[PDB]
Amino acid sequence: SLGPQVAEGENVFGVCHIFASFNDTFVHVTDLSGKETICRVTGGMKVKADRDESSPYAAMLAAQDVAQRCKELGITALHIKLRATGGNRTKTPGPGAQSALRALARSGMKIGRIEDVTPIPSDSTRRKGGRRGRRL
RNA sequence: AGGUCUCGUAGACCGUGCACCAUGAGCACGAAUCCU
Repeated sequence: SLGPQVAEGENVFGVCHIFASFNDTFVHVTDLSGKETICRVTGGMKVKADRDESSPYAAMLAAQDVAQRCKELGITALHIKLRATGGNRTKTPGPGAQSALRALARSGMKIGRIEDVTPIPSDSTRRKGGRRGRRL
């Protein structure tokens, strides 16, 4: 797992798909094409209590672990690909995206272009729930 | 030739629902104008 390239002149790029719902966050790193992956730790991996799996703490620890693994293998520059749960459920990102991005930037890498790739439907099927909604 | 262009720095709109939560015996109440 070594590479005889230059390090001072330029940097090696990858992309990171940050998928964040209201109950779990994902920090997934692939190559530029996206077929081949590098590392993934989810927000339920760090905390052992499944209540706050979408906490900023678990997203911060997962982003720090992903950045440590990427520095171990040799990825320095990274393109952010932000995604919520999408569909017809909601479009607001979950409560770990900003914390994971700040932890990933503070770890000592380089950030390129931030992109929102949440699936926006053009009038898809019926949303889950009744006509009166979830009354609680 | 001068080597920090000028006048003060709300520069908080981080976010979302929120465990279980029922009932109450009736007797005890009367409606008003003017001075020697």
